[PDB]
Amino acid sequence: DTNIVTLTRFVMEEGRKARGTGEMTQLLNSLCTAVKAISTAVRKAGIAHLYGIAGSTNVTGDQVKKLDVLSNDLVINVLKSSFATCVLVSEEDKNAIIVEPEKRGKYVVCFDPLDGSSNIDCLVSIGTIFGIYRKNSTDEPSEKDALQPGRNLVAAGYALYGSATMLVLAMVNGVNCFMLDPAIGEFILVDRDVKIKKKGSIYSINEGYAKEFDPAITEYIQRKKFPPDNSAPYGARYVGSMVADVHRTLVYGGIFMYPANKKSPKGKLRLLYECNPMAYVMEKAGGLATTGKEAVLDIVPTDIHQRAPIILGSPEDVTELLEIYQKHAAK
Ligand SMILES: O=P(O)(O)OC[C@H]1O[C@](O)(CO)[C@@H](O)[C@@H]1O
Ligand SMILES: [Mg+2]
Ligand SMILES: [Mg+2]
Ligand SMILES: [Tl+]
Ligand SMILES: [Tl+]
Ligand SMILES: [Tl+]
Ligand SMILES: [Tl+]
Repeated sequence: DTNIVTLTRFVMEEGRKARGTGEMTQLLNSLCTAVKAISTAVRKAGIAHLYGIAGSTNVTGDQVKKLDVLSNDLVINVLKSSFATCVLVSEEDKNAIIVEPEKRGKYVVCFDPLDGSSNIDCLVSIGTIFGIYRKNSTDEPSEKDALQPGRNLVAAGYALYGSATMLVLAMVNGVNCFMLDPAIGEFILVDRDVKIKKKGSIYSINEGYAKEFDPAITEYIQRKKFPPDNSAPYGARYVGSMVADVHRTLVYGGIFMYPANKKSPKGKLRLLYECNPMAYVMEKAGGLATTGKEAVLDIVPTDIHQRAPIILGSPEDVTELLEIYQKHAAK
């Protein structure tokens, strides 16, 4: 009651014995501020007329919504002001953003300011995704500082604007969930050291793409619906917002899939600010995250807006699908 374990307190105490300049706390405190401001706009978006498009398109091809602009501006401004960052990569910006010398700190942040664009207008859960790297280079900060493999992440996670607003944060020792208290505008710890189940009973994929799926995905799905051992078939869930489907995978277990297909060699989701952050969360929770052929966190990106296939969740479910890919593997 009068001893609130806030996100700030947790990350300060975490980074205590480990020493540190304390800019990670600065960064996350700043991010939390933009997340609250996004949550409040979202929760009254119809009244504030924030539905509808902005009138523009993303890089490879994406219709930019009003809340994309708002959330993008908020995240960039708070990150800059935090004095903790030097390079920013956003889904909404064609090029990396370089922070001004005076406000530069040591971190590189890749983010999706608003994830779940197709679900905005129907009031389904949407979110914010981020991954944070330490700049390694010694030269002037540049776009290349963002082109690190996922395994180099120091922290990653997401905000979920669902039935409640939740900040899920993964760092080297594990995953923790903080719920926004709307009364005092603080993220409070509600789930400690989260670990995903070894095996789940939900599969999550858009079967609208059945016609384009590779034979391994096709086989796996058939197996969920017609188990060979007479076990009960898996239930299906696909909210359509990566943050919502991945969060459910984390807390209920199971598998989430956005694979490569006949029209999309690399899938749809973006490696730097969608796939890597979630793969990292999953791995810190004891889960797996693969493209079907390689670990997502091991990919070395060459494009900040690069796409990747992703299959993640409970280790025994992801493994079962890898076995099918392996079985189908060819010259
Ligand atoms: O409509 P589709 O192709 O299933 O795409 C849904 C995916 O697209 C995204 O909106 C990309 O931002 C994800 O949040 C989501 O998982
Ligand atoms: Mg977005
Ligand atoms: Mg997204
Ligand atoms: Tl977008
Ligand atoms: Tl969006
Ligand atoms: Tl995407
Ligand atoms: Tl995207």
